[PDB]
Amino acid sequence: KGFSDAEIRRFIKSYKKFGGPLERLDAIARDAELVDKSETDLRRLGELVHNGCIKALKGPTFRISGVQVNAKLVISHEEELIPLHKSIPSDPEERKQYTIPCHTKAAHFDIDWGKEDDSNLLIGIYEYGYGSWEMIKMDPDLSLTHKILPDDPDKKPQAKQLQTRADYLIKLLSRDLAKKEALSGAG
Amino acid sequence: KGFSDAEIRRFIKSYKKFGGPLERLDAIARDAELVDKSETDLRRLGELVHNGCIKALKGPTFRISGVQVNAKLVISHEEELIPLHKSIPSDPEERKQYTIPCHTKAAHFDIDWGKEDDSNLLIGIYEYGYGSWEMIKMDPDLSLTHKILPDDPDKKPQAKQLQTRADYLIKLLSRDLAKKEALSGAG
Repeated sequence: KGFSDAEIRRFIKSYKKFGGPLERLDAIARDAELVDKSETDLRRLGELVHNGCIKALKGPTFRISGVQVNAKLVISHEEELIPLHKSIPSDPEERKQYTIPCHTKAAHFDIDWGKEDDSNLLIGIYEYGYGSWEMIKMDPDLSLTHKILPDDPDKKPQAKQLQTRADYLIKLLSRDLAKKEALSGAG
Repeated sequence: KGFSDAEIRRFIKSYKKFGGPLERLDAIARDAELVDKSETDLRRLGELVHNGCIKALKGPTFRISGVQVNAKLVISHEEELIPLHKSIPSDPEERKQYTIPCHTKAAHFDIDWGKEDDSNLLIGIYEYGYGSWEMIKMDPDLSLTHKILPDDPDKKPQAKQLQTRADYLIKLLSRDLAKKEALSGAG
């Protein structure tokens, strides 16, 4: 493939940060510093990762050029993101307005952190990938630039607090999806 | 006097930041970058400012070497600080434990800012002078280092918010002192 082993490794690290990654190849390329690559080359590599995991899991490993891919690890990351993929709108206008529909416990960032901040953190994780805290901070529309990752390393929320909060919010989404499925009677 | 006109001017700027300044000559010297000066030289200059204001106000101006001192301006600053001078303990152990005894309205710093933060801001103003926000931030015991003057200029409280808050708290102290004088019947 028209990629180096180092480029394949960056692609796989970024692929693991999203749900439905084959529909997020430009966000993956941006995150993996592969913006220069063609849409056809990105689609080909993404489908090698997607199809490789299916073949290995129908732990198990597979190769992409000289890179060894842990199929269980990719899919464990994808499973953790299922509630986010199912909850956040794919439509951009709708996504901008997304609000978490359930009550959230206090964040304890020693700051004002409310429902809209939780909502924008989840939109940022959808847009930039799980763990892409600097990219979410740099987004000029999510209103987190002057809230997250303070310059002062003793002030919250730093990456640790964002990871804790994000994991809590994604678990809340999982519980909410199950409750809505049970209440509606629609599987 | 054993001081330059530039040194006299720094001394007067720092003198205006305290109540009972003649009892705060070391804090004045620290603030005015005059730490090198002897206690006798500092006392002599301070008494020239104190006695000069009395003579001019028994606007009116007086001279210290080649420096023109506005007596009304010095005394207006000293009057604004009367409630702070009368409320904060002069004893160091007691001062460390000082808590504002009345209810304070919300600060709107978009952070957690409570009674102890207001109290420590007032102790810092007493110790370092009105407007000495960086010195108060640098104090390792007042617990404001990671709260005030954020590195991010869009985050609060910056100097503007500290000035607004301090003026509000000193007015609250003035009202509290008058109420306690009326309630006790002791002038």
